[PDB]
Amino acid sequence: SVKEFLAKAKEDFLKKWENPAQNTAHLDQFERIKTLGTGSFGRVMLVKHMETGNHYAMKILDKQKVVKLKQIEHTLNEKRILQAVNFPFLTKLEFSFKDNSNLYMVMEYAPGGEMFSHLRRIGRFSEPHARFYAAQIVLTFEYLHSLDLIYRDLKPENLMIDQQGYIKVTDFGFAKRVKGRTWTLCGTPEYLAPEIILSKGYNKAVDWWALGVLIYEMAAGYPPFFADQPIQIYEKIVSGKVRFPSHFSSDLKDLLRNLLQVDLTKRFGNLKNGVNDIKNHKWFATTDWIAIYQRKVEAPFIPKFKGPGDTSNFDDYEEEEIRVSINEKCGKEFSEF
Amino acid sequence: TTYADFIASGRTGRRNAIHD
Ligand SMILES: Clc1ccc(C2(c3ccc(-c4cn[nH]c4)cc3)CCNCC2)cc1
Repeated sequence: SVKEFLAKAKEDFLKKWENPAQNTAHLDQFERIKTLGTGSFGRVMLVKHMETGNHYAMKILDKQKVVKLKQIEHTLNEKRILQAVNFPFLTKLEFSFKDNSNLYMVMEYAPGGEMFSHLRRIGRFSEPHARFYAAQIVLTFEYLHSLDLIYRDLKPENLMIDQQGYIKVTDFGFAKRVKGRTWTLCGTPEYLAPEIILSKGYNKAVDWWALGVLIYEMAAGYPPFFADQPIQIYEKIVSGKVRFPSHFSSDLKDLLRNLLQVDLTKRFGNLKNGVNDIKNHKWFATTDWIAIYQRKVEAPFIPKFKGPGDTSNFDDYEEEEIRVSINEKCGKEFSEF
Repeated sequence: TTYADFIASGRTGRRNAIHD
């Protein structure tokens, strides 16, 4: 029963939600190895934990930059939520801490790299390939939404492939716990639902829209709405017109028509039967949802690895100092972190 | 082709999040 697992899952989440773990490690417990990517106010590095020899992904945020970009509440959201959740297809926090200048979030390291890198290289996925990944996103969103969490940044850039070829959703900078509607203009242009673009209050339905964009991009090799500038893209999103490649199966087209539905009363995930509309759709008929959660299904692509701490599935970025001021920055703003 | 238009576009790389 999906109902029973989710009931326990919520009991587990609330306890950590109301009493967040805090200051569970320190910088010099970690050997910094390599940068796996960059963000506006920080970055993510491969590091090794000296005590265990375990490798981890460490998100390093510059407190001053966080404040400048008005991402204080959002970053508190990220840490508070990540420390509380636990699901196979999410990178949850193993440790978090802060020092004078930076915030730090340590999560399980995914050696396979981003879906983005592989999708772009190979061009496009087969429908079974794309269905294997979609199922894991369907289940994660089921989990998150039951906890009153909206994710708000689904894209291949945020999906890491693990050693078994399964996905981990990562980067929760825009994730929020909200009952009812919210108004923040956030996310990535290609993946924004029309509600967001038209400055309406919206809810978790925007995640199901973004699932529709992902599945399309995975199966097509490009997104359903693209252009050179964001404003050309929003023009296309609101218009309510998507063209599917001729190789798209009839079942896939029908699924996507129902995910990429501007009409909220008609959009799958947002209806009275919730996620089952998606789960019991014909395109997923072959999917064994339990086997997928248990990781019993054979992944259509297993990443190349040569020992632990291997980074050949990630791009090269310029390595930069982590400087720790002798003076505490932004102590009040990040007191609860 | 749509593929060719995509590949020729300025948005085949890592896409950044928006804000206000
Ligand atoms: Cl600040 C920041 C945010 C996100 C990343 C990315 C990232 C890379 C790796 C991991 C990671 C987590 N666990 N294993 C790898 C998370 C996020 C995801 C978005 N594309 C660039 C890389 C890097 C830096």
